[PDB]
Amino acid sequence: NYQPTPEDRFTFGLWTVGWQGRDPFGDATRRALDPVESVRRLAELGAHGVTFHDDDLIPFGSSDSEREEHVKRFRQALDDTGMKVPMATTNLFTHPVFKDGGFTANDRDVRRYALRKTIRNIDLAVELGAETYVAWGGREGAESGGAKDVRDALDRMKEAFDLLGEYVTSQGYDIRFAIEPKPNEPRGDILLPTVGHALAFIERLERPELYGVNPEVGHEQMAGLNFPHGIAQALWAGKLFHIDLNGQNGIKYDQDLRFGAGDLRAAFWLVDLLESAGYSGPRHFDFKPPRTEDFDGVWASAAGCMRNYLILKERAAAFRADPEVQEALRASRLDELARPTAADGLQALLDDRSAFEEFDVDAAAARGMAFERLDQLAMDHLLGARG
Amino acid sequence: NYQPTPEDRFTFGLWTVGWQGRDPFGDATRRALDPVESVRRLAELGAHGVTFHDDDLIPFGSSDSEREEHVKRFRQALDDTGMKVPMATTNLFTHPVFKDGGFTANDRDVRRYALRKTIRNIDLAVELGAETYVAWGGREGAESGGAKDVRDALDRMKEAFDLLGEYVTSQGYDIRFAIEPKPNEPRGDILLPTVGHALAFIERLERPELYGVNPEVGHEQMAGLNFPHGIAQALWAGKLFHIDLNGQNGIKYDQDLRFGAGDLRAAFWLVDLLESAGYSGPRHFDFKPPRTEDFDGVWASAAGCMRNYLILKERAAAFRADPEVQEALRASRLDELARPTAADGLQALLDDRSAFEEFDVDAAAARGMAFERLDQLAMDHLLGARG
Amino acid sequence: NYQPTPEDRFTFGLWTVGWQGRDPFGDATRRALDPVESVRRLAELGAHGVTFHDDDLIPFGSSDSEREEHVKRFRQALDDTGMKVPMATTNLFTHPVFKDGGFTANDRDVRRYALRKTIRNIDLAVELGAETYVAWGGREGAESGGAKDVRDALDRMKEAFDLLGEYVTSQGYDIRFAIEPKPNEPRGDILLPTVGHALAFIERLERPELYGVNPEVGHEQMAGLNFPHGIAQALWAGKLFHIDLNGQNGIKYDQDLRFGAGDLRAAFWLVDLLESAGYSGPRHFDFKPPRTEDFDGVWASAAGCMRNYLILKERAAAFRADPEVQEALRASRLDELARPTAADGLQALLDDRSAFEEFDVDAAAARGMAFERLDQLAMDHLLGARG
Amino acid sequence: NYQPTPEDRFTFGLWTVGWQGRDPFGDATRRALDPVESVRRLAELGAHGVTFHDDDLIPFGSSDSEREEHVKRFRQALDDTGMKVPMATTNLFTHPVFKDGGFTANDRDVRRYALRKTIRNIDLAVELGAETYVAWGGREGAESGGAKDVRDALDRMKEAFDLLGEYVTSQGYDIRFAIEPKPNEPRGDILLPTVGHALAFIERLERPELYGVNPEVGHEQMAGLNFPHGIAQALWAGKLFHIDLNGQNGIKYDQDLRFGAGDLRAAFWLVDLLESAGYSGPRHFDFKPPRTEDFDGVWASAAGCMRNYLILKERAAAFRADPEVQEALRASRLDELARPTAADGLQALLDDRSAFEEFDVDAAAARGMAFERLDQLAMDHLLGARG
Ligand SMILES: OC[C@H]1O[C@H](O)[C@H](O)[C@@H](O)[C@@H]1O
Ligand SMILES: OC[C@H]1O[C@H](O)[C@H](O)[C@@H](O)[C@@H]1O
Ligand SMILES: OC[C@H]1O[C@H](O)[C@H](O)[C@@H](O)[C@@H]1O
Ligand SMILES: OC[C@H]1O[C@H](O)[C@H](O)[C@@H](O)[C@@H]1O
Ligand SMILES: [Co+2]
Ligand SMILES: [Co+2]
Ligand SMILES: [Co+2]
Ligand SMILES: [Co+2]
Ligand SMILES: [Mg+2]
Ligand SMILES: [Mg+2]
Ligand SMILES: [Mg+2]
Ligand SMILES: [Mg+2]
Repeated sequence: NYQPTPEDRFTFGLWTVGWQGRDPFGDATRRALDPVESVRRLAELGAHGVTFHDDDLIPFGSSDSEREEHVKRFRQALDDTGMKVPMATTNLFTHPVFKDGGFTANDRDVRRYALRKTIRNIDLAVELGAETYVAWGGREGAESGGAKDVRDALDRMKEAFDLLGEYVTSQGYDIRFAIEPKPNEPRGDILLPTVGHALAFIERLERPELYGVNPEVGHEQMAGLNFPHGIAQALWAGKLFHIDLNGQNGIKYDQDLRFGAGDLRAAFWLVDLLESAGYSGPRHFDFKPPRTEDFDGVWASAAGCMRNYLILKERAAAFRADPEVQEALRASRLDELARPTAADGLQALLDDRSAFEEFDVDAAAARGMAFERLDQLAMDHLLGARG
Repeated sequence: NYQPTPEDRFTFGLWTVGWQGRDPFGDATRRALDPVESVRRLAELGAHGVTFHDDDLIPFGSSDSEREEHVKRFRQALDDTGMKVPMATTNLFTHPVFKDGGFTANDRDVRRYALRKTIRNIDLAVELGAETYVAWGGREGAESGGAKDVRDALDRMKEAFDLLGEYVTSQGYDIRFAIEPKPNEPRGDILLPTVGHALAFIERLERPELYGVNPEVGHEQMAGLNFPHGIAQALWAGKLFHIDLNGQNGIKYDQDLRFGAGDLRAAFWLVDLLESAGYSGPRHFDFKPPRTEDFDGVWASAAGCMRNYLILKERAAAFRADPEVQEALRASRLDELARPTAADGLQALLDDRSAFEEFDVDAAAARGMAFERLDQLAMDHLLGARG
Repeated sequence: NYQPTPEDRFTFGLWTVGWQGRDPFGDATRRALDPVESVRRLAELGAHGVTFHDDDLIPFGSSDSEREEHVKRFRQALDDTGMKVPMATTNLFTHPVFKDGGFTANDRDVRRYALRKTIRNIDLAVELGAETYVAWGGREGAESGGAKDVRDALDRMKEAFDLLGEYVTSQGYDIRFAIEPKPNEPRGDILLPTVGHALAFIERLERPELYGVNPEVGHEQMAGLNFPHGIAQALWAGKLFHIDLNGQNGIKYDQDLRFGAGDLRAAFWLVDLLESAGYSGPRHFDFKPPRTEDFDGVWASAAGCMRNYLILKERAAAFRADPEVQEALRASRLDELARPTAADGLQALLDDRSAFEEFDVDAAAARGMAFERLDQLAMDHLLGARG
Repeated sequence: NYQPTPEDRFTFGLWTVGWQGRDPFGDATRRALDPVESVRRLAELGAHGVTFHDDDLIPFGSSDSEREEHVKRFRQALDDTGMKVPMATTNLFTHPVFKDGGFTANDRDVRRYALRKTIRNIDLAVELGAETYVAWGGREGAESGGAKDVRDALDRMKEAFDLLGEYVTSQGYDIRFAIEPKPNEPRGDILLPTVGHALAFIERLERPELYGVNPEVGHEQMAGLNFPHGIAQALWAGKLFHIDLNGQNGIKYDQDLRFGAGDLRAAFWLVDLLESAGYSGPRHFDFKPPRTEDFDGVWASAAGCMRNYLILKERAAAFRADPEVQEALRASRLDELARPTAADGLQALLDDRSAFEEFDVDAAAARGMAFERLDQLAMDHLLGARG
């Protein structure tokens, strides 16, 4: 079973299945993919849609004429398949001009160029139906302490995003921005390194309602953080506009393994959260088929992304629907966590002797939380061993 | 040289020099310190003031009578020395009743107790002259995914902090709150794990102006993050109310080494930022003398904290005052980072052909940033090798 | 199903289920367990045997008289249940005298004491039937660079282990030593931090055949290493004398979660290796029930250790027995890895033009490894989704 | 001051200063360097010598004719400058044929090719005067558990190194091998991931005297290990044949910063060890000038490598020569660490009541180690603040 269909909202970046396998120590192991072929092959696997950087679709430095022919070909393929383009983004990291950043490059003329390059692709993104425009500032940062005044850099970053929002607002576009955090690589430290830092920064923008986050499983895991917890906080703030799904084995370089690889239990708790919170955005895969693979392995790895999501969804639904799990949740007082601590108010709390003067601290301390039995039920459900 | 004086604003927690050296695998190696003796010994070392958890000063479970005698003794010592109490905090982590948290414990009655325990110590803190009240939620979190609904937990955490602000507001107290993040330990994952997550959460509180952060060097380093960058972001947001200074060697358990130990270059860039941003709060040391040490080693380690700050301050001031460093900063275009990207406005940017159509991307890409020469000047200044 | 029986060779340390839950920031949450009660409760869960530190069984500082009464009581419990004692070890880390180490303490008289304390417990271990004597040097190490001359420390460590082997040899005991590595905690860096370092060091001992390793899942994971790979290397060397099973979420403090928690796919590949290599030693659990739990949660967590091993064993056996997996292994050329590279010899290799001069490097480079399809079969088997 | 001269034995890889700055997310920012120009520019900076991969010097796929012209040009440059070639190595990682490894590729014909490619460059290395031949198995490893049988892979790795030693032995070459460990990148996990694992593996080779290690500062730091401790263990074993010097900020991708950047105190303790142990091999820099830099920044970064070594050497010599530091070392009993624990023998130890029965454990436990005062003296010396 576990066959994906378009209703599952699975999307892929052109740059994922199209990764040629060049890494810091090795040349490409696969030939380039025509974006048209990717659209058609992904349609046939059950995907909902594709996403793109400007430079994935239009080779850098293309004339106005060549650009229009690349776009018309791609549009033809989308029209033939019904495939959607829910998200687009800008490549502000590959070309050598961006070696010190785009929006926060020390050189002012690079920052202006970065903004104009971005603005041009927003126009295309909106024409193609994108609802979210992602910004990953992979070159915004430093290898050394004196190279970047971080307060000035944040001024410039706020300036850039404020201008993008003025632009979308002035055009009447119905598109929103999502900032994708990453703690490091390819810069020694990248600005806004986690979901938390990006959420804080959004609250200083002129129009914070236009901006949310695009968290990536493996990126938060490169800081050793709990990805489901961070997604919970982004949901709680109302800012989970988009999400990048993949796998990562711990704190090391950015692996971009297929979703479900890496930390499998984190993947389980992630799917449980997304589904029980009713997240309705794309399930987007930002992953790289390992460079050991040929083109058959590329499509196997892509199918595996969707397969693992669908299996985990099933196990998480079975977990929450199990009356034994519901009983375990009550034994662990998850339901008391949802009750307000003091809806009776501050004065009532202060005058309540049962909350302090007469509180039996030893009796309360003695109560087991019963968390291990609950977690073993979760393990049994994940492994399909409830029998 | 490098003798500290009270004007340097160095402060210490009672629980730092007073750490008896019990760790997860070993019993105490030092006898307990009388808080009065700590105040006097710290005064003689040059400290500005001390800080405390409620339970450092008043043994847990003390009667109203015993509590008043502990406080009067301590007040006597402060009055005799002129030592200040700029910050206080609550112990919501040692007693077994807090094993699932304080403000976000699943059990409602523990959460109510946690709030009443906190409120009582705010009253004492304000009476003693504290300007900042720190909250470190070291038990707020989980070892397993099903144990904590993180959205409900954030509701309860917001509820608790909103009530604390209502309380200080209703009493007319002039005291502000600072949330201290930590990514893990003693819980498997702790809620609000970084400076970023804490900053974001503050923006959802009813009265965000009452709350800032208390970042700790070693805690952000337990997520492998760049501590100066995070402090820069907290300054940029106006939320650096307090700071914990210490050392940490990488991603492992929380070491709480004396300041300057651990990542020495990060300490250098930290001091350079605090001094050039004009941070005027306490330089507070949250550190543990290693349990190898006797009481002479405790006071040597404490003196070393202040000594290393003063040496680094001197090297950072010499760095910024060096005309060769100023020249290097200009060669790296740090001054162009402070110029607005587009103060001419969005329409002018769109109509500027030099920012895109006629932008010579190859010429710009060819410009070296000269960052290594600048960083070697910083190294030479840190090592006192400018000769 | 998945009921453990004594034939499964599951063992537990007295100090695991008996952990009272004192951590660096909190007091005990559970009362102490009588070792007799642990033996009986573990027998009833299906365990094969127990292990112990000297100080778990005999309170430190006991008289010759009290010691004999503690041991006779324990022996009575083993005799009543048929429970075995396959392994024992020394506590050279809790008492303050060991704060700078046991075998590599700077003070010579502590090192002599450490050896005499160890030798006394070897006698007891052998009397009780232990086949392996584990050494975990948790205090051997340093927080600072100048505190320990590491070459001299390794001399002292070799000296200590050489003396232990002379002792067992002179007594004619049939017991072997296993060194348990850990990279850090409670010391800033611990000597012999990984399986690799311990294996190398053994080769410099006078009688290397008496010494192997006791690797712990979570310890190698605290260095971000691949635990199955390290176990493979220890097997390849013939030195896997014992093993500690538990779980760990990444690079942070030592969590000692129940086995199967933490990195679940690593647990799967671990069980697959142990079973396909025919490891016949104890499956020993060195874990801590979280301090959130009461005594019912202690025994639930312990049962969960054995349960997860048995489930993973089943999934790994099904994986290897699947003809589709066998086909996938051949497509990935795992069988060609077992063929010698050049059993024809060096001169034949040098004269073979097909290995260099006429080797079609492009054809070989083009071959996909088909690793993702193989790994998705492994995922399907782990999740019980082969249907 | 701190001017390097050839007597300082500083060496550089052609691939360091010649790094064009292509990273996983960006194209080259610098033009290629002619190896002849590197030799001459490095001679003028004070370098002792250069090192090379085969493919740095001879473009891959060169004819016998083109190869001889590349080598003669390079030889001319060495002869003109007196520059030495103390070490050489093989590129078994860039070409797509090595995507699953060289010596441990699943495909047998790739392994044979890998050996023939290596053997050809040993001949050249010896002709040019190299004393050490380094092997870095950067593609030996896996992204997934089923892809590599690690025991079979270690068989193949031992087979390959045994054949290389037979070859050098049969030719009568006076050259030795050094294995360079790395824990991960570009493979998900690399075989022999640390200095420890490499040392253990050497002891299973047919002729272990021909093999040692080439540890790299940043590589051991990618596992969060203490690099000086690991070097101490390699010295203690007699296996430090070569060393790679650079910098790394923690557990993340391999940064290859200039030496002295990254963990500065670790660099200090490293230089103190190398100099006090009398290491007499090359001080080799395996580093990458950041891709932000132009060619002036390349040579500034290279000079900085040597500069920082010379400054740290001076500070470490001043540290050890300080009578106050000698006094501190005695107070911390570093001199008692060098005394044998029991040169009186096992029977004398067993019969010594002062080592156990009459050992005053409380008196010994009470002794402070005085480590913090010693470490603050080390800090003062590193920072040039002894005044
Ligand atoms: O933002 C779009 C994408 O850009 C790059 O490919 C990044 O590596 C990826 O993290 C991000 O999702
Ligand atoms: O908040 C006050 C202090 O509480 C605890 O001692 C924490 O370990 C420390 O991180 C914090 O600063
Ligand atoms: O060696 C016996 C045991 O000693 C301690 O309890 C260690 O924490 C554990 O790692 C080890 O297995
Ligand atoms: O072995 C020679 C060198 O090969 C590669 O360039 C590696 O990245 C470097 O780590 C190693 O020293
Ligand atoms: Co990624
Ligand atoms: Co801390
Ligand atoms: Co452990
Ligand atoms: Co490197
Ligand atoms: Mg992404
Ligand atoms: Mg703190
Ligand atoms: Mg263990
Ligand atoms: Mg190297």
